[PDB]
Amino acid sequence: VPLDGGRFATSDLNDLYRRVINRNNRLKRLLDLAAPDIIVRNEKRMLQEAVDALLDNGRRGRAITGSNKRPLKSLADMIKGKQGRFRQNLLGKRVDYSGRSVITVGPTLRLHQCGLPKKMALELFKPFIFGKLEGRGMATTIKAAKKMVERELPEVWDVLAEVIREHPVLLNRAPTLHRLGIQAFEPVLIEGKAIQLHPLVCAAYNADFDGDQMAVHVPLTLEAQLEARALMMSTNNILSPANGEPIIVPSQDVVMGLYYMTREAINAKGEGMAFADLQEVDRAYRSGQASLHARVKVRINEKIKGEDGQLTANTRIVDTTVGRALLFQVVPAGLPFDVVNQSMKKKAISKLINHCYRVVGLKDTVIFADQLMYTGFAYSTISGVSIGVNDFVIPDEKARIINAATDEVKEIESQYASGLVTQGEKYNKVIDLWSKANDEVSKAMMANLSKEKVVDREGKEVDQESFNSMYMMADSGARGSAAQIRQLAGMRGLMAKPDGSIIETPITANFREGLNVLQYFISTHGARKGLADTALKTANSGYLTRRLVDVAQD
Amino acid sequence: QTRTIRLPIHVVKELNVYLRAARELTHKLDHEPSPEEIANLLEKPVAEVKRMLGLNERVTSVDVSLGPDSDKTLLDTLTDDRPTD
Amino acid sequence: YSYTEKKRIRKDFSKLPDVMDVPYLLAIQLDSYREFLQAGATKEQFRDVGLHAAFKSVFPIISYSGNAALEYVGYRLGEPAFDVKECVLRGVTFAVPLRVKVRLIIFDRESSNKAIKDIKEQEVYMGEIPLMTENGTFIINGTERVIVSQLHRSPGVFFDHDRGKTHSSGKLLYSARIIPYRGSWLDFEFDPKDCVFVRIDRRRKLPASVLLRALGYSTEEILNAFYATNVFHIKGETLNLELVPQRLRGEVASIDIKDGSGKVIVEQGRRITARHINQLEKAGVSQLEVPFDYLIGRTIAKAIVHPATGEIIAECNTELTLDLLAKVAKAQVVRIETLYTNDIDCGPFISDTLKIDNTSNQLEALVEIYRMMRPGEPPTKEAAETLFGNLFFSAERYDLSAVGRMKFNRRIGRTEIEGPGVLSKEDIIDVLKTLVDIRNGKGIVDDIDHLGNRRVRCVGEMAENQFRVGLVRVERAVKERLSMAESEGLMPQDLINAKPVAAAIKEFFGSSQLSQFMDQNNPLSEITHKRRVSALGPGGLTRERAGFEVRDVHPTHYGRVCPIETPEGPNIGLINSLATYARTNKYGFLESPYRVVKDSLVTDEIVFLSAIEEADHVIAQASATLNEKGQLVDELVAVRHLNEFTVKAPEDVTLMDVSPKQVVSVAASLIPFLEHDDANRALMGSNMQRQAVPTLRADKPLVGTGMERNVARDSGVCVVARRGGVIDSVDASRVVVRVADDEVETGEAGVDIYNLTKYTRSNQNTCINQRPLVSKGDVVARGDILADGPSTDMGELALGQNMRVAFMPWNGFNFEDSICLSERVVQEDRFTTIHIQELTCVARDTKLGPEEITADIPNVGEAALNKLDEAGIVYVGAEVQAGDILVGKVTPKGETQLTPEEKLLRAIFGEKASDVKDTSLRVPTGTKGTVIDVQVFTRDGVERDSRALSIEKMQLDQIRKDLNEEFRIVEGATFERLRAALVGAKAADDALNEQLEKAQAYISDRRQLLDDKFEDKKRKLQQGDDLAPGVLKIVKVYLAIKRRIQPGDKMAGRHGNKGVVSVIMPVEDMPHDANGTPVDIVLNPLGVPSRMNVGQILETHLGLAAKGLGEKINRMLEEQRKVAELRKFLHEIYNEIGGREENLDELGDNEILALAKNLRGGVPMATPVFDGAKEREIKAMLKLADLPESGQMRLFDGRTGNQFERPTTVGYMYMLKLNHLVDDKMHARSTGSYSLVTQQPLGGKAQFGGQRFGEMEVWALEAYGAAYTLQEMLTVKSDDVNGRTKMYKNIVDGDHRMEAGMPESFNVLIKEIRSLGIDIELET
Amino acid sequence: EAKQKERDALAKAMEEFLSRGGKVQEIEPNV
Ligand SMILES: [Mg+2]
Repeated sequence: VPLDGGRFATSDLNDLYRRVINRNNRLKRLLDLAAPDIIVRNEKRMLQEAVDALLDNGRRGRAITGSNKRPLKSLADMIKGKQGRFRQNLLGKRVDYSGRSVITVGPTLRLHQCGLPKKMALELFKPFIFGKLEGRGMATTIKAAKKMVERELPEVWDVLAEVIREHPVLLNRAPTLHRLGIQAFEPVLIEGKAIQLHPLVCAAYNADFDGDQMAVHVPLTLEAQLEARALMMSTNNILSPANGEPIIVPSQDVVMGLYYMTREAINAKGEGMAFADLQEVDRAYRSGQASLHARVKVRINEKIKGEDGQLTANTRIVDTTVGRALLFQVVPAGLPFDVVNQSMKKKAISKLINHCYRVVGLKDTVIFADQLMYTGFAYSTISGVSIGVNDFVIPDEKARIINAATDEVKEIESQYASGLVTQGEKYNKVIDLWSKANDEVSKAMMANLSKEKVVDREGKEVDQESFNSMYMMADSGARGSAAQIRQLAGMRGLMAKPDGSIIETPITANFREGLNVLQYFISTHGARKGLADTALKTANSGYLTRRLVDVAQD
Repeated sequence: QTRTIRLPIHVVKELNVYLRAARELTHKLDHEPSPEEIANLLEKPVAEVKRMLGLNERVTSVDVSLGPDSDKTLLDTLTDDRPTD
Repeated sequence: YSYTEKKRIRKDFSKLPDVMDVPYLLAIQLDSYREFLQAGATKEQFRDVGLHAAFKSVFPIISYSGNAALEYVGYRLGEPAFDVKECVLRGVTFAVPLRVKVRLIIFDRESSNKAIKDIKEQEVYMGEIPLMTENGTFIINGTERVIVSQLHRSPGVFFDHDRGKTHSSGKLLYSARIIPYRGSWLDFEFDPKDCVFVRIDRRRKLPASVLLRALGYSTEEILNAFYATNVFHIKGETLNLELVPQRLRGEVASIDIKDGSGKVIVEQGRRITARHINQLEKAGVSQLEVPFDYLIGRTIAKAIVHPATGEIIAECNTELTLDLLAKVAKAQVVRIETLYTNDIDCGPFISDTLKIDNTSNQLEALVEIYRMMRPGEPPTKEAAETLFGNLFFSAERYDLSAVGRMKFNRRIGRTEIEGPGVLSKEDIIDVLKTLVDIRNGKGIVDDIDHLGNRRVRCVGEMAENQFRVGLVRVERAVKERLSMAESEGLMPQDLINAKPVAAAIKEFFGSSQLSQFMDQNNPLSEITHKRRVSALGPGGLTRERAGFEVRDVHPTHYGRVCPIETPEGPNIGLINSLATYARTNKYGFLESPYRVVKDSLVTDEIVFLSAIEEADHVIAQASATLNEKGQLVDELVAVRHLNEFTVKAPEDVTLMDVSPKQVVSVAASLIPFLEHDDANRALMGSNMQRQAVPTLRADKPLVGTGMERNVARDSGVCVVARRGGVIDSVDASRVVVRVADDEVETGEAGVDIYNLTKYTRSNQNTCINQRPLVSKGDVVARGDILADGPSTDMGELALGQNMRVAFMPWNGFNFEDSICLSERVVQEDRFTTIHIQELTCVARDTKLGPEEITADIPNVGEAALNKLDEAGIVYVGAEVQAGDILVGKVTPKGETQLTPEEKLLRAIFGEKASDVKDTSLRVPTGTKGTVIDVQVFTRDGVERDSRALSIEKMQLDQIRKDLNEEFRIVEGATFERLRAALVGAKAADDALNEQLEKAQAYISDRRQLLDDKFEDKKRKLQQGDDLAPGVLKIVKVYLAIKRRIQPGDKMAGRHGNKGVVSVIMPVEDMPHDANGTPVDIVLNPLGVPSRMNVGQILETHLGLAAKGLGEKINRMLEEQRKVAELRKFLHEIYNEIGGREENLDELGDNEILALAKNLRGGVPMATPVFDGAKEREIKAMLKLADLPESGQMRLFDGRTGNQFERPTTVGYMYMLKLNHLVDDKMHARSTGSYSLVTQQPLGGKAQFGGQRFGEMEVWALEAYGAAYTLQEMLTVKSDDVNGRTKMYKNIVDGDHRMEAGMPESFNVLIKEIRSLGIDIELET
Repeated sequence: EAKQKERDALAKAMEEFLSRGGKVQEIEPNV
């Protein structure tokens, strides 16, 4: 193929074929003149090396081309050099009808549908518009229909939405480590330049909103549209393939609004009254005369599905909170009221969806998962939970443990100056003192953070669960665990060195009181070693899943 | 047999004296060999030296990739001239 | 006090005063180039360490069988032709002439001073020096490129262990490979079988017996030197063993020793305990009785030869048997050599490798060492000696530095300070005896990961070795040509050759890994890029060879590099940023200054400590309380002596830190409240702050650090005043200032022309401009700021714009990290940046016809040529859309061979058959803007159009109108001084006549400097720039696109909280407080308990108090208050809780209102890195600004209208805008072009790019029950010829037939297999 | 060290020709 400026481009495989013909013709000419046997062996040895360099190269021949130093890739070297001794089908293949863009969370979308920009839908469904304009009668030929989609007329958007109504498109992230990485969704024409994704489905993709890109795919054959709706739909893969736990679980933002809704309080506004049904609880709450969580008593008409094909009706007068009665409206008529009487934590709600899908079905579970997310985001905005400097309650007895441990370590150093204790004994007798002192700090913090509430109701003093913003984001399991709260309230502990040994000097200060200069340099050892193993974890785990699928492929 | 395109004998001898004249003029002027500079020294028109010096294309390989990392060769960067879409 | 300080004053919260200011940040790049270029002209004999030292090693030459020599006095550096602003406009590289002087010395090689001729003449311009600017960068072909510092290992010997799982051994000696400053390295690795096998960098393993024989020593003496520490003699009772108490310690004694004049030592069958070692040392005996049956397991050391029989009765490495002792007893052997080696000793390993390949003589090692040097070549006694002796004596490229000799001798122990450069026979036996000592357990391995084993290079040292290679080759051709030809007929101009010098220095600056592109997307990114120490490069370790030994921080990096400033991704830990106070030493090691402290008083002088000089003294921390007396008042202080952080006493301290900000880098010190954030978010906060984009309006950060002024001042982007004086006239294009009478010369006192740069294109397609911030008639001192650059506000670094930020989950829009913006951030045009994208067109020359820029285009209309001119260039300022014609470029062609179907349409509509194809330049889809300027380029001997005449006319009118206006300023400045001679008051006499003629001559002389420059500038416009062969004319345009913020962009702060904006909610939906101020950004409070970044809440609380104080002054200023009411309230802010502030210095009514009008939108605070404000100093600010104490106020809902039943944390938080917009990542395609061999979609059509469907997505589709889906994305959608065309017709018809087809990835594999002689067929 | 010492001895040798009588040839500027 020529290039710019009249310069050609010859492949290296053609050079090997031309070298053989230059020597094969000389063999026929030399053998037609009664040449001596000494000169015939010189030509036959050159023909052997020419054919040897044509099949493979780099082993013993290593032919060097002109104006360069790299060896020429032969035919057998082309198969080895094809994506590293692999085939073109087993490697990455460029496909059509695709596109990548930045993802964006959308709380106004259903579980089976997603978002799609208007400019992307015109390029992906381009062959589908030409078929609809000719069948309708607006476009006569296919050439006139091309100028209608590029002119952005007012009649091309009405015909475009006709093929987007029922057309499951595929979505996938860059790293695919499980089957839930490729799910089919129903695209909805939205305005913008981003893919509007569902908040609940983000747990399966394991992707956060920080600049991630997800590619799209449009199936053309109707045979592929049926197997993408019945198998690849987001409503079908509601259970993880690993275990029986569902993969569509309310995330940290949804579980925060549901935990505050189902809570117990000692004294509240509107406590002690009764209601006729669930319709009276919603009216009394939105009127501003009843609190969100108050000890009341209501009578509900619950239905139990213990008998197959029969739905009995029973009336029970239970005494629960105000918010717990509002959450039962979302729960269908196949589950009792005891499943919503708890605090509705993260692990306590993952077993409710697994139980709802097992005793009701799939059609009523997808609608229940969407209404649970709608009532989780609406009640999370009403309660303006915020983290501040007063939420990090530092225990007043924390300074007593540090000052006591500072006097015990000085006694060990005063003994080591004489020599009655060896170096190996004093090292283990001081590294366990700080480990034992870390438990007393965490025990004194959890006892103060949980009881950080003082209320009164016709009495002097009454204790209950604390309503702190930090405790709600840790007990509910939304984000973080109990091991991360110890770094903010209490001391961090003994930051071990990446060499294999633990550093004796601990970090007494926390994140609120501020770290020192030498105390912050020690924290850079464990933080830099954690990032070095994270980038290497994608190569070792990716290599483990690459050998198991090759033996378990048949 | 050196070049990939066989050139006739009556035209390849004209390029032998052009390369030797450009070799002496390279170190004599202490600069890059210009296409119009050799035309004035050898008493030749500018249109004749442009085609003769431009005949040597010096074609390079295609499978050899450029850069420090060999992620893709030149085979995956070329396109056709006819209608392929 | 500076003039810019009086305008805006930041309140500092530093509790301790700084005894040393921040030095120049770019001092590592400027000081490294002044030694290589040597632009300073002195009157004395300067040393000029650098290129001048390497140039002195060229003239002295030695020629075999001849006499030739040269003498070089020095070099001369010329002035550059193109300026700093013209070299970036046109295509040229900023260079400078380098003329040297070489004197040829011809001799007769007769060892006499007779018939010697010398000619002195200046040589040709040997290459061109880059001559970089004062900003630390050099322009190469119109682009700014910088060179990062290289980090390589120090020259010396290093011993390691390399404890890996592949060796399957707990103790295994690693390779004791030495690394010289230049040349090859010797890889000497100890074999796991107690053997030594040396190797080369590109050769196989060689035995130790072959390497020891090449040095000149015998194999028997070398094997007996490290072994045979005991001798045996036949005296007394036919045997006498040397009694050593160390050998018998812990070993059983099966031989009775009855010697000792009746004093027995041990008995037969008794174990030697701690009691038997006391009876042997108290007597001091050395001989004992040993039976002949005990020597059956011992072996000999060397070949025992007797002088009686003349033959070797016992060869080396043989056991002493019974029959062998009978021959040695009758031969009268004097001394028996037995290598006393046991399990308790170290054990000699030279005997196990001495029998390798039968290398018992020096002749066998010569023929074996030549096989690895030359492959397949014939072995010769002369060629093998030259190759073996090239690394020992004939060191051609085995030179070592002066510090490498003392470093290698310090590990093995040597009294000599400096020795020979190359390795000698005595200097090579120490590394062999030091490896066996570390193998037994005596001593420890070397420290390679510490700072004492690594050396930081520079730009001057990297360019010196690249210039010496290009110069050592040019002298080889001049030496051989001078002896072949005559000396009288030859000239030094024709003998020298500047081609290998200019070629080796130009291709090095463009094909090197260290000479990467300089990013100008942020002024902070410009400083942190030059202040980088890279490890990989020309000679360093790659990302795989490094492993994990260098990806970990070490305590030796305290105050030298940054542990929290490292880019995460494919290469983490390899490259690292330099510290703030880090200063390079003379040898190149990183040295950080400390404060020496004594037990009497703290000293004021500052000393610089090296890396290896820190293990002797103890260094304390700057966070120590003082009793205002100069002593350590604290009872304990955290110090470090053996590179370990621990506690020590304040009585033996010797060193102390200067400032706590000497550990972090420049990109990490600007983060407020860094002590409250985790190191994981501090590593990510320095990367997002570096990728900021300058917005349209520069908003100062209310919560700063104080180092923001030191980043924008030392940079070469702001207009810094060189001299002081009064500003004459302020204009948007340029600014002029006067020169004071104190710091002025005799003639031409007031001369200061500062040309402000306009909107030009940077290296990241971002806009850059300078706006004047001074007024006419202002007193400007030396070192002030006259104009601010991109993302700078009044000399302060202002990357992003701050706004009201609330922390609450708002309807799930802030799900994980998303941002919920408001409509007030888009209507006010806050995050709307300006991008400058350029487009260049070329004019190729083909044999079918030359390409020219014409006006007529085939198959176009009037609307396409409406915005075009009569020459083919788009007008300046014409609004172009996606798909318009910018430059008219036509390409002639022949032999079209049109089809009869197309010929029928050419006659109906009356379209003429144009034989020239239209290949004009067009803008891509989605890129629309306004052309700011058009730059054209022409060649010599080519005709120009009417468009190029208007460009040279505007350049000639601008260079003439400005030079005529600047001459009027100097003309008026000379008459005002001459008019000051009115002491006589005529309205002595000889003095005023000379001054009048001198003032008239100065005006006439100044005109000659402009006339010669105007004619020189006119020549630059009439000449054609040098371009690549094959381009007739290059016309490039510049578009200006304003990319406003839209849902999809990436926004983040300074604490490492990335976020993609979701939607733009209206003003009525944003939560508002009781006053009615709707918030703009609604973050997510769930990131605080998960990610340990508390600085987000501390900055939000200070941001609310900073705006509360600024709003109080705005209300007080508009209330028509007096002067005593404003200065009293300002004094209650700067001096309320702490900080160093000075008052009672501003003016009464001028400077007070000038400072109140600048703080009416918020009082900026300065919170240091580790010396920041405590919780009391922050809570006390909320009480003064009439704000809640806890900082959490309940807000009203915007949509429902009710009140939230929980306090919400509000305030102002600084936010940034990253260059990850959706306009450069969103793309889609259905059909396009394909390749030739493999029918796969690719780019080139300027439409979009297809994504790769890797194997990871193949296993996912197979996990489901998908069969036709995966078969479609492999055969129909790609790799097909007939399947794709037939499928496209099925979509238009309406029925999906789904033809089978055949993949093209398998049809190519069949043709490649059948061509290899192996058959393949389809049986079906 | 060794290279600078070689020209230093030649510089002292060339200076000896100035005393015994000798003038180094001077050439005008090049092209
Ligand atoms: Mg992500």
